[PDB]
Amino acid sequence: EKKEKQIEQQKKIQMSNLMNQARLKVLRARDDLITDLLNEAKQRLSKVVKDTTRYQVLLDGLVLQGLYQLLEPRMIVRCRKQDFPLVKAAVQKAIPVYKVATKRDVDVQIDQEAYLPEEIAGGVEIYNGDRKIKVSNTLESRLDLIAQQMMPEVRGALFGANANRK
Amino acid sequence: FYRLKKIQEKKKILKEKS
Amino acid sequence: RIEIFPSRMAQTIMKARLKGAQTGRNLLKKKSDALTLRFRQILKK
Amino acid sequence: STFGYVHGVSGPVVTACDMAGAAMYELVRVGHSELVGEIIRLEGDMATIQVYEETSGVSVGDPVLRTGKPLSVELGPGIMGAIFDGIQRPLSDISSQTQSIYIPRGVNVSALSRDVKWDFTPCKNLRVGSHITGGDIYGIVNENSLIKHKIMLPPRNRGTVTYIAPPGNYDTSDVVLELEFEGIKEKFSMVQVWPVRQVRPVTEKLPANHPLLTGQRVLDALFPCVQGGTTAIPGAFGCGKTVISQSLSKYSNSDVIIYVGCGERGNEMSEVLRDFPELTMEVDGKVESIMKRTALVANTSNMPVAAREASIYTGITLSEYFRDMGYHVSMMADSTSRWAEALREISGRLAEMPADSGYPAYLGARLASFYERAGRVKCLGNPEREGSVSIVGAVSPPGGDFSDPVTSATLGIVQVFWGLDKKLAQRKHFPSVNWLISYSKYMRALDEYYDKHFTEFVPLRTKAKEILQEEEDLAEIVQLVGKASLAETDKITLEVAKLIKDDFLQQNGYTPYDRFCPFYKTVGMLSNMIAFYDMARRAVETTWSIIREHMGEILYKLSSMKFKDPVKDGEAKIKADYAQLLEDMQNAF
Amino acid sequence: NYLSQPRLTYKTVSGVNGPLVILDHVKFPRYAEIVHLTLPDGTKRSGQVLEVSGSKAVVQVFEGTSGIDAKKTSCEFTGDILRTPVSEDMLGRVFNGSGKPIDRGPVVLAEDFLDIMGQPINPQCRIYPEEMIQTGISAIDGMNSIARGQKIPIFSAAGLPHNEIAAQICRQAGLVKENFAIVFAAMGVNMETARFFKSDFEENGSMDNVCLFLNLANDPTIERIITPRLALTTAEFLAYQCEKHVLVILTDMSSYAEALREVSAAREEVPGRRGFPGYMYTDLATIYERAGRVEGRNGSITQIPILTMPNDDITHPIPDLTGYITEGQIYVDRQLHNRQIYPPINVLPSLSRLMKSAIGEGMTRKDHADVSNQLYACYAIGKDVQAMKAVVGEEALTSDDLLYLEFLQKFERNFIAQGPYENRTVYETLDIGWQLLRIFPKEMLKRIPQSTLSEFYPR
Amino acid sequence: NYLSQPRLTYKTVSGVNGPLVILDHVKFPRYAEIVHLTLPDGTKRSGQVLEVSGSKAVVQVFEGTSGIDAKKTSCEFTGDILRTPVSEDMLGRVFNGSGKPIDRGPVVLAEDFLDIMGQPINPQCRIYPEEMIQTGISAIDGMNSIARGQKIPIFSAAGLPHNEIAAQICRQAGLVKKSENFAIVFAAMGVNMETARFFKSDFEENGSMDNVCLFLNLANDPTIERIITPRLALTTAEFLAYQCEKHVLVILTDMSSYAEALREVSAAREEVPGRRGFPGYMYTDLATIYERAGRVEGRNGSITQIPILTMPNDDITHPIPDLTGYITEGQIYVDRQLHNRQIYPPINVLPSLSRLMKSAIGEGMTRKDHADVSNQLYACYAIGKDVQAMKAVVGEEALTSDDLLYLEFLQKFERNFIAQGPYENRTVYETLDIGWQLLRIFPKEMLKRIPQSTLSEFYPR
Repeated sequence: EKKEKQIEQQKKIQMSNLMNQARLKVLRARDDLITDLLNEAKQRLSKVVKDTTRYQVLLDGLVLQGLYQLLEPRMIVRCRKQDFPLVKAAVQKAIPVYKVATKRDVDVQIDQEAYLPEEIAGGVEIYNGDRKIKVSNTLESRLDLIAQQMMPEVRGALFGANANRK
Repeated sequence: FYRLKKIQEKKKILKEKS
Repeated sequence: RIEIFPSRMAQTIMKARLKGAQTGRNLLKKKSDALTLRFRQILKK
Repeated sequence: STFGYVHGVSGPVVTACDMAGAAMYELVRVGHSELVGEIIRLEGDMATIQVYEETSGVSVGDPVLRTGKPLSVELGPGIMGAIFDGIQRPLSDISSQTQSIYIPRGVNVSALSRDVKWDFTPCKNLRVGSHITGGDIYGIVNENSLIKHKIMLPPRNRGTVTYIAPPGNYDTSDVVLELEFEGIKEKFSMVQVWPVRQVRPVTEKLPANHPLLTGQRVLDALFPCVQGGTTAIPGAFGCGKTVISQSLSKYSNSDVIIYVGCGERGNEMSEVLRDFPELTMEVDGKVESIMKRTALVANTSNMPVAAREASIYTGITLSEYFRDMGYHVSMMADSTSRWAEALREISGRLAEMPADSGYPAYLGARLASFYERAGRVKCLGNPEREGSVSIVGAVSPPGGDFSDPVTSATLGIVQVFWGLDKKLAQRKHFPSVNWLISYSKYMRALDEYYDKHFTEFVPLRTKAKEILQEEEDLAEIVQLVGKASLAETDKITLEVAKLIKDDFLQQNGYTPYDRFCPFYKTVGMLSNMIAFYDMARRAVETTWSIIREHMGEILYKLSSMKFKDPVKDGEAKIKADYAQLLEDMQNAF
Repeated sequence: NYLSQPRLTYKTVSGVNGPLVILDHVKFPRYAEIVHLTLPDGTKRSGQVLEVSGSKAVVQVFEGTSGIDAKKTSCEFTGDILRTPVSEDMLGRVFNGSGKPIDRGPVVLAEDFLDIMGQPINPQCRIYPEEMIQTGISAIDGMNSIARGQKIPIFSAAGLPHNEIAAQICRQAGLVKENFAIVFAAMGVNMETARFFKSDFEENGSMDNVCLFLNLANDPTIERIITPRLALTTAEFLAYQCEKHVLVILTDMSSYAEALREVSAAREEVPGRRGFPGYMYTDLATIYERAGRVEGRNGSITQIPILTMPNDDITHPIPDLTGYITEGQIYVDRQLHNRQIYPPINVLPSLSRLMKSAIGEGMTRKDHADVSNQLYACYAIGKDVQAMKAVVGEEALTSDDLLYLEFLQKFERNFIAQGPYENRTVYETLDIGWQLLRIFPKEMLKRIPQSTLSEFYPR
Repeated sequence: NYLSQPRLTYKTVSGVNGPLVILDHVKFPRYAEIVHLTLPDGTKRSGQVLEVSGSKAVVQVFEGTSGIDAKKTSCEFTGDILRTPVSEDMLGRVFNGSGKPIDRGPVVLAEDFLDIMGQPINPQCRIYPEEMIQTGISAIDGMNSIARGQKIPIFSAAGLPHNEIAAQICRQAGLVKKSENFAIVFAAMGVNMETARFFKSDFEENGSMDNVCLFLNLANDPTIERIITPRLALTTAEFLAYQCEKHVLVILTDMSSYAEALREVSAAREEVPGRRGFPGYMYTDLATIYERAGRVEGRNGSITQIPILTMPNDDITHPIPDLTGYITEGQIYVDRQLHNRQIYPPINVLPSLSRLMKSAIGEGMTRKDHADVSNQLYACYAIGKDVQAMKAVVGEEALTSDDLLYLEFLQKFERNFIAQGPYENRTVYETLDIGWQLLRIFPKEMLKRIPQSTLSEFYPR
């Protein structure tokens, strides 16, 4: 009763450890199906950055979205090196719409000393005057926010919906 | 202890403004 | 079962009540040993 | 910035200004004498610092030199045989440097001296260009004949080797390893600095199975402790406290022994600091001192109270550093009641709310976060070693009552409680370990190892405990009724219980042959005392008077089994085999 | 529907004392907001905003303020409250105290994001628990029977086998004659306590439905606050939104309130008894009253929270306040543990308030409501008689009270003492209970009327 | 290391509340500086700086704040900390709390100036106490003997003669004849007028004044001076011991009256009181003055302490006899039971204990039978106390002949061994001879604590 009951327990631990590794393998397999979906989304946002007319009309509001959320007298725009003439039209277009909605008046500049790194796909990072408050509105920071709120929707629309709800 | 520490916390409030 | 209200003075009162009860054992246990020792030696007689 | 100014001192607390990039719980150096402090509140540009020493003569404008580190220990060679205080200042080195009998309170003397040279050897297949991760054994330093101080990588960093040192003698300031990472090659010496409040990272925790052989017979048989376990003992004035502490250092299976004297006394601390360097260790060869594998945290009540709070965390970090080398560390903290008085002083300093009998709200959390740092556990690194940390923490409750916010918080965390009794020390029952209130939660773990190694042992413990509990219940009625009205099956239990209390439980620590009995003797004497008890059951149920007078030589054989000298090792098992069959003869008569 | 504005990042801390960080120049701060602290060395810490005043916001980090700088740390304001990712595949795994996987596993794929504080159930649409759970223990099933949807704690102490009877009622939980999804919160436990529960659930093969949340003693104390909150919002998801019967085990609930005292004493809030906060009753009831069953759903949630009373005191603020919220308690005692009874359950301070609706003709049988009151009354008198024979003598008692001595040695050894793996049915328990009432005469059983004495006492 | 810069004089007081005077526009103030207050009528007062915050310096005046103006007073900042003028010539001089002479004498010439707070001793260099200090009281020397470097309080109450036995063990203390460099520092703290006059009329007028350093502190002179008084007394007792290499016995009375001075300056700093009104740092503050004892490695002097304190309402649970129990090494009890029985000194030896009395006594130290005659006198007094109640409740005739012998032992133990009179200096050999006279009334084979190797010589006489 020591030789039999121990091997019956150890087999039943062994069987239960088998279902644990089987469940964790198919759950980790569901990670890479979402991970490459976020990876190929990172590639397909770079193709939006390549063409100019869709990217700049994205970049007009995306600079203004950081502008309306910060609401400071002095603000500092910090951009990619390649997109620097493109953001200069985007900042200058976003000035007389800030004065329409709000009634302060901004004093933007664009930092030439420090830029975003080259591996960054696109977007912009807008600071305040004192370097203290920062709004990170890049394409890597905008993809991450939407991917968090849509994990309910990119699971049910992309795998099977659960049969037990409410 | 709670009453005496609360008095000392209020005594720093009036001292800071004045 | 509790008796009275805690005041910082009742604690000295309850320690005085405990002191008489602690010495109410040994002063009365040794009586119960003095009686039993004669009770055991009378039985041998 | 690099310095701050003082801007006001109001006691132990210094509200230092011009401190903009300082962190919380960071150590600074206040004043011209460089008094060590700790940043505890940070109100914008100003930080308030509680200073560990006596603020006296501190000006408004004195430089507050920030270190950028929290309260941490220096880990490296030069630590065995050394004596530190709670914040790790070497008390043996600080009396030779200054030639004074005091602690000068402005002394930033390093814990490991940078003048002694140590013979470093590389890891021999740790080639240049090899990838290395945190916790890998990087080298070996022969600190003593016993301790091979294995130099390791810190668990924070990682990289590829660009330079390794050739085998030779180096200081603790010499650069021994350079590692390339993505940005910048980092270089560092043989000594690593690790914070005391942060638990050392490790690969995975393991259940504890191997028992601690303390050497005492009541400790190794009835209430056993495992290496990787937590033990607590009462810390009263005299029961057996220094005896159990020195037997744990002398005759245990443990590779290093640390002792944390934590805010103890004036003259009880000097008793430890004079007796521990003159103890002796029995290695396979010739007798060596115990100080080759010992490191002391000596901390008296005169010392800073924020050093007595940190003395527990200093010790357990030294315990975890020698755990990571693969050794089996055993830690003795004496006492944890004087450490909890230091928590009540720090919380009473900052006007914290008293939760339970003065003691702060986090008393049970700091005790839980200390006993959980002990355990048998597989260390980080590729060479794949295994280590352990055992903790024996003394408890000094008021009046010997075990209802206290420190005592009840301790007994709910520890698993072994060797109950040492004052009245058993009055009758010279040595050791004084009481058996009614003592317990051990480490029986099942032990139960695995005892069927691979001793087998016939467990049932032996269960019935031997059944004798001792039935003896105390019977002894109440001996004075009320008498021994003449007692049954025949019960009175044979009483004599063998007295035989256990004199042969098994009583053990003289000065009688040479009894200093370190190993294990079979412990399974040996109990296999003959209970087989005699089991054979007496059927021999009574087949006269108790005729067996007591006729076994007086056979009972003398049982009462003299404790004199099997250490020149009798295999012969002692043969005498254990032959003394049993002499009982087998007289059963039929 | 979705927050799509980019989150702001502030490097504007102004004060840090204790666990509280004071951020300045925040623009429209929000109460109960979750934040993310980036240390100057790069480790990330989370935090809840506990007070906002104009532009200032007082946060408390969960992992402690050890090392938080003034110039270099950067706090990022997540624009919503603390919501956990809950899913159906959030089951069969082991998680830490905060939110993260432990067994080398992925993060959950988040079928929806539920607020961990939840929201209270309307009492108009909350149906009363009626069906009885047979736990296999005679002290539970016989005298203090629990219902499906009942909150009932195990009142224990340090050293008593409360974890052993916790795993026993998990293996043997069944309906009185489709399994229970067990969600397990381990809070402030030892490593050997967490290894005991891990190796027990991995032994009986129930680990395909166990939701074990472990939070050891080395893990920080502020994360013990959100530990039952995350363990009950998945049980709320599985029972009210996935139609499944859930059994929630909370341990240790003393480690919850001792961690609750540390945060309250650091915020300088008003204390109640023994330093515990005045809102301790409310905080204990926001994790206890999230139990029961609702009318439109076929799933339910029952709570068995284990707590160890300090110094064996039932008048301590831990078991007193949990006794005022829950529906009766189970009192595992110490004096019955010394006599080697495996459930050391003193039935006299034990209670089950929902036991009356769970016993009867349709539920178990006719004599359940009557033998439980009589076994209670004979144990109550015989224990007061036990305090009389210890002070006067074993021989000079009333002749009826010697049967009370013979009842108590048969009650504590045959009725409640059953072994770690024996699972008696409720009909087995009443049959053993009538055997102990057989040693009493028919007319001393006062609490039983004469009608059902005829059907059961002659046997 | 001379400081040579002149002293600044500030006329800039800004606030006065309680003992505290708040100054403004101070140029780099140190924390524990001594300042000199010059009043508008010309009277001079001293004071420490209590707290400094940038430009503000909050000083507390020693002698009180009454009459301190806001416009006309002038504070005189001395740049240094309070230092003790120490010498060997402070032996036979009566000083008051702060520093000043009291017996119409001169200022001490002071071959060194030492800080009153001191620096903590090295635990590695502190050696274990071995030899005995002779006090001349059989209740102390015979039963609860003290070592050379032991700290041991005397636990008393109000009205009991703990000041009369404080002056006794200062008047007849010595190291043991053993057939040598002995001093005594006496700190009298919070005493009355009559207790202060009793101390000077004793020592002085008894001839002991060749080695006494007696420090008075009455109830009139300020309560801040009660804090600097044992720091003063132990600074001079660290210069005589292991800087002049002599054995110094320090007597601190009343150590209960120290803590109300510690409680008073604590609330002056607006600090929240801890348990029972006493501050939380009291265990540290009692440690700074109790742990200035012991003997060191390379020096022949030593220092031992007898801190005499009164427990309030005879309660040991009070923090004054409790926090000194965690840190000192055994207690001596003055009870009201023996005091009302007219027994002097009223010391009961059942609850009293000396934790380092095993080390003190011995063969080379007093003589060989000391370990066994004290063990036997403690045993027969404990048994004799039990049979003393059976005479009351059972009967004088029912008790046996041996229990009658314990009755006759206890009547002579409390009247010949313990009771000794305030002027009888029994040496440690005269103490054991009285103890053997009270053991000779017992026959053999009852003295079970004494082995036969020593019982064979000392019993037949």
